Amino acid sequence: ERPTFYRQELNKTIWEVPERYQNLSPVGSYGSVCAAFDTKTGLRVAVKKLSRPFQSIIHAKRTYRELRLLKHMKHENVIGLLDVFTPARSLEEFNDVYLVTHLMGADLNNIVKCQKLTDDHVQFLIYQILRGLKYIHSADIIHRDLKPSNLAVNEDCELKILDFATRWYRAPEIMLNWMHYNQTVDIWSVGCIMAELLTGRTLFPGTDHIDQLKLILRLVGTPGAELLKKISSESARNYIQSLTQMPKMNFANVFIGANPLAVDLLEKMLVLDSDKRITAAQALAHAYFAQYHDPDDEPVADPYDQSFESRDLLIDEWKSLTYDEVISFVPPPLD
Ligand SMILES: Nc1ccc2c(NC3CC3)nc(-c3ccccc3)nc2c1
Ligand SMILES: O=C(Nc1ccccc1)c1cccnc1
Repeated sequence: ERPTFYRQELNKTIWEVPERYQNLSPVGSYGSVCAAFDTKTGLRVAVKKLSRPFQSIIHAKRTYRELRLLKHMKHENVIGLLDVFTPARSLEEFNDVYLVTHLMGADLNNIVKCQKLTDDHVQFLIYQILRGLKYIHSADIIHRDLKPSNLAVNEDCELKILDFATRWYRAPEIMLNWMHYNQTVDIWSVGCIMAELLTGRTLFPGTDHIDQLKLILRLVGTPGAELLKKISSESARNYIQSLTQMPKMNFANVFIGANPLAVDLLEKMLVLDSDKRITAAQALAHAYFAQYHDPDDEPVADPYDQSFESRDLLIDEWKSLTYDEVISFVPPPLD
């Protein structure tokens, strides 16, 4: 039996949500999100209505992707799905997708864009990012877009990773347009984020992709022989070979007065060579997180089937696949 939907118009768009969700109140804008009271759980929630979810092949697949990813995430430091619904009674009329998650208090952009943080605070927030990242990465998922505005924190300092300049946090292999980057592109982002929390300033505020690399190389130094031998694009190789050789900065001179353990972790995160960059699992056991690290409570994820990413299908097939996933959704445990 379907719940009772009620209809209302919120600013620019119509919303049709079960009666269970009350006091919809826009929080901003892929789609738009409202804060709501959820009568069944007693919780404040975020309800996102996807805009034009099935309007092109790209939208339809993206819609499918978002639903698949959210349904999979079950970890304290990663956003999870409370609910997913459509007002449609059948596939034929299936046109709208709404997703429901915990309402989070603020993003990390806010916490930093107002005050500097304590070292104890950065410890706990970086710890939590790494713990969520271990989990995400263990599923062979790469976030790819980690930045302060994608990290939600509530008043208790509890942190969750979500997906809602990017270039400022982006690993240099991606800047250089490498096709074969790994999971540690996210570690690079975590490094830029941590640096920003410790100093109150964007570590690498590039105006564009070239400026961005210039700023990066200025701290980390131009690639040595060992890394240059791994660069398969000639114009890329010859770009970095054509710049003036920059030496590696000592990070203790750069992050002066910061906890030396934090400086050390940063040294291990902000490595040009992605093969030598610390992983999330490794970083968790770094001395800097001594007061939080518990090797028996840093879980990995169930295997995640992303074989769909390589499929080329019709809009109606992505739509049908999305509908299946709506239908089979099992709400998480209440306790
Ligand atoms: N094992 C690795 C480690 C780092 C790499 C990297 N990093 C860029 C210097 C920052 N870039 C590239 C690459 C190859 C072809 C075209 C564009 C980029 N490959 C890398 C392979
Ligand atoms: O974007 C948010 N939640 C959300 C994320 C993905 C799907 C549905 C909802 C959000 C917004 C503001 C506070 N907390 C979560």
